[PDB]
Amino acid sequence: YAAAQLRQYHRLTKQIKPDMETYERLREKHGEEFFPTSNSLLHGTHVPSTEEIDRMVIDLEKQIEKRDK
Amino acid sequence: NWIKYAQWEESLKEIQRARSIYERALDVDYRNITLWLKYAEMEMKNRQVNHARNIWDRAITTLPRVNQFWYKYTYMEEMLGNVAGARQVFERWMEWQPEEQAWHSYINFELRYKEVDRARTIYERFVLVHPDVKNWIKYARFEEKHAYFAHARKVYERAVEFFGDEHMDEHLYVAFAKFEENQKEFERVRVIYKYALDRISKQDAQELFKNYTIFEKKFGDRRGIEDIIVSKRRFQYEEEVK
Amino acid sequence: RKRKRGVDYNAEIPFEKKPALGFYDTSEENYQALDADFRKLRQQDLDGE
Amino acid sequence: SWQPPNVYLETSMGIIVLELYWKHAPKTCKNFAELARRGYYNGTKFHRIIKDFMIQGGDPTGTGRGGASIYGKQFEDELHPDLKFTGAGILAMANAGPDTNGSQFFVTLAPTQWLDGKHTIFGRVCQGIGMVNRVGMVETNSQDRPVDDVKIIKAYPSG
Amino acid sequence: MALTSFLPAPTQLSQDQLEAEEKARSQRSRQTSLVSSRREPPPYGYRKGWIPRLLEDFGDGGAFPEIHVAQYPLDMGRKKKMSNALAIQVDSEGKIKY
Repeated sequence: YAAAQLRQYHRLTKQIKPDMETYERLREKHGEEFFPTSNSLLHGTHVPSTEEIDRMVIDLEKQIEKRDK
Repeated sequence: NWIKYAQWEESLKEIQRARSIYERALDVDYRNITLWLKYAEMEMKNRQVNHARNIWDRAITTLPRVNQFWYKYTYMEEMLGNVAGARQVFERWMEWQPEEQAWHSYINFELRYKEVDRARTIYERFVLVHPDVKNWIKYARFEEKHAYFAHARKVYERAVEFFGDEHMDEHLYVAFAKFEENQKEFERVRVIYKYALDRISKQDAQELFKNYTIFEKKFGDRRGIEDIIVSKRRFQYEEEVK
Repeated sequence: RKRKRGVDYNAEIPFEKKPALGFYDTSEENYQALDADFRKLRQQDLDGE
Repeated sequence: SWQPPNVYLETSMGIIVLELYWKHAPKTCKNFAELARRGYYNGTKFHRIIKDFMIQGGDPTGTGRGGASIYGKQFEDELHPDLKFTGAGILAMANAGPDTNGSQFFVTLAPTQWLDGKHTIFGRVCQGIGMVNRVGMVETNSQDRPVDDVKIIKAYPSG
Repeated sequence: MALTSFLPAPTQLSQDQLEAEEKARSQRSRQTSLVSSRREPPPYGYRKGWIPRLLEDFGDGGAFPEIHVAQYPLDMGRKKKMSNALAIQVDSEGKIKY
């Protein structure tokens, strides 16, 4: 199951890859935050925007739609 | 049976009842991987991101070896663009020293965002946790591709120091010969091949010989090319004679 | 009704073990109630195909 | 009778630096710097931490009953009409009543109004205020005692 | 025995390496030139007449008792909503107590 999941993972990560703009926009303004360690206090404070959540749900469906086959 | 009941409440959108079914089901067999997945999926769909976070965070503490949870959690943060938060999940994962493939996912994460110098530092940590010849070649070729040859050589020098007194794989020396070939240090290349040929048996060293004989076909004189080939043939004919 | 068990599952969440709760606040976020639509829904539609 | 600059705390969690007003309460400041100088806080802990109120700290007994001074167990107050308990991160001398101050300070976490009736302010925190909040997020009990040790490692009356 | 004793020390460098050594050294120097976030100014030392109003003014933080305005560094001391999150508690000098 691991290997097919890995193949899935390689497939999913390559499809998110063209979204460079949101990364580039974030990196300047959030560069003071962009590099945290495991002990940094950022965990528990991140409130994502609704549109990002929407993108996740749609992409989850794409995983399900593959899983359907 | 629990999953069927929870999915039926999910169809009725009675999320507060569905939540309680999953929690009660964990009390009977918390180790069932598929149970955690179904619970976390249901919260994500309904945009209840903070509920899903609490489910993932509980899951990695109780079941650290279930690799699938880590991948899915990062995948949530990556889709949300929380590149910072994703790292924290990755960093806490590396504390447990997971399997090789996990590291490569973390390496590729930095590589997707072109953070070459960070990828280097992770490579150094990775090679120390997983001291396998394959990882050293990967690291060395990485520096080589970006033309940081002063770094790449040191990686090769440390590799032949580390393995050389314990085990000697031809794979490293063929790679390191190609480095000095790019450096055009043909004298260094010949030293590398001789050092390998004097210790590795001629019957395993055929691919060693094959690259070397091609190497001499690129830059060596015809006399030098024939002698290395004749000595190989002499060994072959001696095997025929034996 | 002359029974000691049954009708209790309609009054409340029967065995409400709460979700565990920590590091993210989530007393705030809450969910849209079920769209009823009692002019098209059927017994076959709730169970599914 | 010399006037050192800013006092470096070196807690278990990190560094915190206190600023002290030689303008308004010099006697407490000399006392606080001297106890920091001799090493009277090296190993004392934040024994009483009330969430969103204050952090009482500094006692070799660790009880919240102990402490002496360089004058001996007591000295007067310096209830100055300028300093007012306003916001988090004020440093102040913990009290047991009128004109009785030992060697227990407390760093404050919220605006408090009844406090400046009966306590002496001398100080405010100026370096790594978030680390104070991390001390603020420490597990408590019925008597508001930490489970782990939040102790001050070393202290320097630097400059 | 390692090739570091069988290969000469890097006194052997082709012209391509000479150019590449200067290029690789400069590339390291260029990648660290990203200064990132320029941080806030510290407050004034002779605080007469100054009043902090923004979060920026605090800089390093801490409230000023000699300035008679209600201060809330890092939103501390403000009346918080009923949050059900248990405190993100951190041990003495270790990692966050998950």
